[PDB]
Amino acid sequence: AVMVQQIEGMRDIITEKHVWHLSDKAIKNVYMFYIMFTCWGCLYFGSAKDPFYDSEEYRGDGGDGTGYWVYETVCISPFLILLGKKEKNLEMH
Amino acid sequence: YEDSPTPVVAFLSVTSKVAASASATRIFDIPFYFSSNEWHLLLEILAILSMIFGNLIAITQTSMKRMLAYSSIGQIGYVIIGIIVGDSNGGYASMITYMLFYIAMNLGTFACIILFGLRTGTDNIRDYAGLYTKDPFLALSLALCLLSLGGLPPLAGFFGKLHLFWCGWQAGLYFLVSIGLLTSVLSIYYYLKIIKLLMTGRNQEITPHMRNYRISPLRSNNSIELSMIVCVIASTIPGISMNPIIAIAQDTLFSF
Amino acid sequence: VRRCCCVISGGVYENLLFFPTIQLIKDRYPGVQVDILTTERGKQTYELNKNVRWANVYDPDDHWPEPAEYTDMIGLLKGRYYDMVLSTKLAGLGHAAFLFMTTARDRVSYIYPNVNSAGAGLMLSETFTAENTNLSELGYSMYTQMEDWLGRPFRSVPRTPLLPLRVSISRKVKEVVAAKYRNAGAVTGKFIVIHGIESDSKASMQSKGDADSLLSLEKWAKIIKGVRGFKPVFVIPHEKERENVEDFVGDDTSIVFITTPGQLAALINDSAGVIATNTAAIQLANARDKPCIGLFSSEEKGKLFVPYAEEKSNCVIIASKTGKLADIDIGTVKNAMQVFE
Amino acid sequence: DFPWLTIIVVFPISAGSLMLFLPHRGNKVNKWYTICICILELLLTTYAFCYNFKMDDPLIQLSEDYKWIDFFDFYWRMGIDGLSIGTILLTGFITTLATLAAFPVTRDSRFFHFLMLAMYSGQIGSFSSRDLLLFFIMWELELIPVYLLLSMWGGKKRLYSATKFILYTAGSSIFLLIGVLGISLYGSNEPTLNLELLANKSYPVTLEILFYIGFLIAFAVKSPIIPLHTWLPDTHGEAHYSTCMLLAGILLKMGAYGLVRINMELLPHAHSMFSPWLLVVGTIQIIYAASTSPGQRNLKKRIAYSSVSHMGFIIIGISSITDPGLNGAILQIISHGFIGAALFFLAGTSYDRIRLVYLDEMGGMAISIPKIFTMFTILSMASLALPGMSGFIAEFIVFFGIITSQKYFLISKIFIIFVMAIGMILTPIYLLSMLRQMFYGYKLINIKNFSFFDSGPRELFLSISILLPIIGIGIYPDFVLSLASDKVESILSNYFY
Amino acid sequence: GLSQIEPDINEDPIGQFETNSIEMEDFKYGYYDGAHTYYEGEVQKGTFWGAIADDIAAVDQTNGFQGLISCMFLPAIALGMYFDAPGEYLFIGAALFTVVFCIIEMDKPDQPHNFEPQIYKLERGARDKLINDYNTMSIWDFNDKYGDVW
Amino acid sequence: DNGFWIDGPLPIPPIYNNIVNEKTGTRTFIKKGVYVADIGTKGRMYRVKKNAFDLLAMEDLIGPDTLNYVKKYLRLKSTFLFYDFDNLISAAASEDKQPLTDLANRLFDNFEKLEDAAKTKNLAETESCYKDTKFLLQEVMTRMA
Repeated sequence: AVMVQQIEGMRDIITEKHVWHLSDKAIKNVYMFYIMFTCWGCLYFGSAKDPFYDSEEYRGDGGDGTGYWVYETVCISPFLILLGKKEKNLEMH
Repeated sequence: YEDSPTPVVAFLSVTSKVAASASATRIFDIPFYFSSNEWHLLLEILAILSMIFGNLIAITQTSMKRMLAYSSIGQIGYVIIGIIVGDSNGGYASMITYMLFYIAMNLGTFACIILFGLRTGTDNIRDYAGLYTKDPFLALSLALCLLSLGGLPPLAGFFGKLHLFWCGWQAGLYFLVSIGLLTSVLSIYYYLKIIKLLMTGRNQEITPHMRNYRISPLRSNNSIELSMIVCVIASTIPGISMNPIIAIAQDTLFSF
Repeated sequence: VRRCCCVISGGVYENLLFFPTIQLIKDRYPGVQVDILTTERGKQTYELNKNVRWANVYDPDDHWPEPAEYTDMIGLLKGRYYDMVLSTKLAGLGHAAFLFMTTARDRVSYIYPNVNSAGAGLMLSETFTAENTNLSELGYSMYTQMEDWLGRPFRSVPRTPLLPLRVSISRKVKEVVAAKYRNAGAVTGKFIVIHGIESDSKASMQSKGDADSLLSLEKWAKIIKGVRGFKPVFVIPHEKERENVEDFVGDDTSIVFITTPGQLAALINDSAGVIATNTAAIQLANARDKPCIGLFSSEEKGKLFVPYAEEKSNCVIIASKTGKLADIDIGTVKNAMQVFE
Repeated sequence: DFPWLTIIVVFPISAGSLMLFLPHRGNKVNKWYTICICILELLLTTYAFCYNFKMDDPLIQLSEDYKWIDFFDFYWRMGIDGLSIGTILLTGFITTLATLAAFPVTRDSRFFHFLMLAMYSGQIGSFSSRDLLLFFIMWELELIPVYLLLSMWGGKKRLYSATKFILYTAGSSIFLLIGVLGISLYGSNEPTLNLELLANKSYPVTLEILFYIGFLIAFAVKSPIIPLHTWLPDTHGEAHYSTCMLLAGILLKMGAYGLVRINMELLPHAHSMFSPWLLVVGTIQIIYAASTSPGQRNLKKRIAYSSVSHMGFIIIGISSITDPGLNGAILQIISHGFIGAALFFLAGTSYDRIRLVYLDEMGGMAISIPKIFTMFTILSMASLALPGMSGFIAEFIVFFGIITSQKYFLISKIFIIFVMAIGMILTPIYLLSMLRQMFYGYKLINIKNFSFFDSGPRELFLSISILLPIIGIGIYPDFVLSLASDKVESILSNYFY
Repeated sequence: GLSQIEPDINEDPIGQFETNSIEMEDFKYGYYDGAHTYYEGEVQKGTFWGAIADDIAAVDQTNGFQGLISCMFLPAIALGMYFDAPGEYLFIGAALFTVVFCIIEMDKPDQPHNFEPQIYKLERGARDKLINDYNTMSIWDFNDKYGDVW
Repeated sequence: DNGFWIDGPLPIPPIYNNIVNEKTGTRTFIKKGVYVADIGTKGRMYRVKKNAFDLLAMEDLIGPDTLNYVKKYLRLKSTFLFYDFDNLISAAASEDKQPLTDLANRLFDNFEKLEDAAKTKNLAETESCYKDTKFLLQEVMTRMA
């Protein structure tokens, strides 16, 4: 572990070189513990009060959980107001 | 096939094509083998054309029986690959099992098109939009049958096309197999274009023929649905359970 | 037909003057789910139709779109399964293929007069060769070929107009524009819109064929000082003009920021007078029988963009003797006093 | 001994097929049923990986062979390499967190979570199969379900992107089928499909180059290679966050892993001909996909091109005929799996909160959503190849495999390293442009009346759970190298002689 | 967001690259960026345990038992090492925990944010899937507005 | 041999006429591809010392369920030592050449024994071989220094 190395320019070096490794089993065990932590969180925080996707902000307007609900909504509500406008013109504005 | 009633469209399309494939094996391999070079080219041309234009027409068709006819043209174009290969370098077993799957996965599609037309009335394709909400089972059956016809996952028509292209590659028909695969993708497009409609729905993209579907005002649980679910099963599992069908189709070596 | 597309273009004005055509379509056949594939600034006008369904945004006069967008809209028009198209994009080949790629039974379109329509007849059911290549320069009608084809005599009468330009406002736009002019110094009954201001903006709803359509402010200051105030509310196309208008006509004058033509029509319906220059405000005033005067740069453009001035009996049309929109600013005041009260 | 990999692969489908009708018409029941199934499957995967997988032996473990179709010699070959177990655990982790992120979906959530489990089975089937035609089956089995959870969930022009993706991927899977047909039929006497029996064949160069073309056109779209990469910016950029975090997380890695299985150790003498050009392609790919990303106003297409850029290092490590190069390729597969997954997750949640897409709009939202801001910043740093994150050690070990390459010479190594490391100047540009456009600033119209909701505990756990392996692999890379490196030698032993 | 009317198009597409922030001319330093806010005196107590447990209680759907097992799960796996080395017992217990949690997450409350977007019309409290097994209410057709007020 | 990217076999580095090999084959701890930098005779003489010091300070790494990393570090640093001894022998003074190559042979036979003990997950034999290979590592370290 201890080695003295001579160098012309500056000084001597007292290298130590603790060659180690986590080991094959401990690596498997940290994979195990992190997957178990992922299980615990996936269940618990999945059972947490998700404050955004519960209120009338998301779930109110549309809120299906898609990414086209905004665009299909603002493409439908024009159609709904146009249909209500035709219904209003059906009964003399 | 647009004018004729849907059930006999199914019967005559599938039955005439399987009988004419029996003849197109019989009157070509037995009496016309001496000129089998020239003959092959003819069928090859037709096969390539029947693989392309059919699967290239039904993309831009608004009807349903009509684009089913063109998809059937494409499927028979795949069948001519197994017609071209002889009995030795990949036999007629691929053609046989593909006609089996073609029956099983086209009569199911025609059964779903029949039930959509005995409950809605029409056969235009834009009326299919919204079937997933009214009828999840019929929509699932038609989607599974069309996916068998296109053949993305391990269904009947996928593995049938796989056997055909296997025999074609092994015999050395590269321009048949490559074009057939191109047009298989080209058919996957319009099959999913159908599956777009009977999975989507927006309360106005549906029609007033889909809005009033009325499954329950019916005689009973019909025997139409019995053959429909039989065809769905026979388009799903025989892709998986294919080894018995290959083994019972390989012992037809006496066609000469 | 059952579903009908529309690939129109031009902006605010040209999308507005297509409402007679869409009402004609819905009068010809009982039930038509109409769709519009127009440019931005054109979809907004389609709040005021009560006869349309989707009104997507395409800008068909791009000529060089993103192939992603091009193929997306091609497949969209395919998957909506139309039976008629009725472009009035004014292009032949290239665009004729864009209408043909849509599974449409009756492809209808306009056509360049030049050689650019080399093969449009191979894909279209109707030709509709046009004039001036700048169809809005043709004037208010702009669609007489499209109209005199739509509902031709086959069984019954055409009835190509239905009391032309019945625009219609919703209650939400009415409420928000009411809050807008009440935040201004105006009352719902006694106020007058303007909608002519020198700007550099596409929200003034001018045209594609008129360049000297928007009048200056110092000349507008002289116009509005010549008239006693019936509280003229100013309709700017952009906020940068507000601090300009207050610098010209005075801080006391009330300005209302309207860029949406639906909000503009909601302003018109509550207004009791219109002093518009050649914008969409004139036609929105002729809609709902509101009294306009309608300044113009020439009697030719005035007759072209207002041919039916003798039918509403309130829109006393005004023009300029010479060009360049240098009008009298004297007699316009006189018949403004006549018609507004 | 025991059918392990089979009950890994079939279990998501065989447990989602229990949702035939299941009359529970809220998203709660099927959401929890399927996250429970995904956790169970992940735990089965780990118990196969921990107590029944020797990490030193660079051979097939948990092998399993049946007979499906005798005519093709088509078996149910299953097997785990050193270069495939990491992708399998990544599939488990990322798809599990994807169905966690899909908790708020309620449109047709039964069908959504079933198709998620179908992808969950198909991806592990593609990674665990040692049969060529089965690799094709599980390649095309993750084609329809992704289409159905891409066209009906997420994205404005979702239909265009979905049909583009499905037809592009099918038009490349046919090239894959040409390849497996070529190898199986024209491979040798006694035609077979088992890759374990197949990796020690002759394959003369005039035929090996043909197979390599037939497989490279297949894997050039899944790991996007810049002639054939246009499906991604439409597909990812117009998909939901839960689907997109496995479209980039694990679906992009097949094709990179495939270039290791059926190209690197099945066609080695042809890869020695083609890798010199794949190197130039990857070096141009990094710069191209890092220069297109500032070109994108969109937020999500920026990250799609970011994935096209970070796949360039995997292309380079694969085309680097070295142990460091390929180990860096596998490590970058896993690292960018985590990174792109969490980045697409955060971009989707940012779109859900803000409801703006383009970076011209969407100015300063850091005070509105600070948790999203910090997680996006940390994961942009991980995308940046920043030390302390796995991206650095990946995008450095690939460099080290270049500079220690025996194939290439210094006249080429200099140019390659130069064009590679311009990538890490251009990557700061687009990533921190995204950050300063979408988070740094103040919008006077957004003062208090909006008051958007911050990252809830679920989304925070998503981002943190994908972060901790990135940090753990940046501080100790042998969580990923040690499971592959031995196998990598079993690759390179086929190359040096 | 909602945008019942069509929004106004911005005539100034500020730029492809530069952010959408206000300029330094109009930036009130200190108050906006928080560089001179936070005058201590308006702050509150709750030193690190009266605000952690407050935050845990702020976001939680865990009852007495589900939740107690959640608190004791990760300590059980953490003591799966450094106290013993059971092996497969850990994974069998973790699967048991997941399955019993999912069975528990078939909650008696149904919390209407779980349901489809089309359900949000009004009066949805009268809808009670919470108690009514085999609901039998054909409202999920989503093609016509039925009156479910009975 | 087209300048950039020599193609085909990807050759190994050669063995220049030395008896440093095993005579029942070449050698078994040889890593196939490693970039041994052609520094120079003083640089090789010092890098032998450094790699031998590494293999010497690999004492902590050895233990139960860790022999794979032992084998990997062994074959790596022994491949470095192999090519460095090859360049040192090939550039020796022809009077210290024979003792140095006999030293390398009796060192590499022990590295082979150590790799055979560690690849087979034999811990006790690994350590019992590590004893005399540590003697040899200190021997080469005090030779090069």
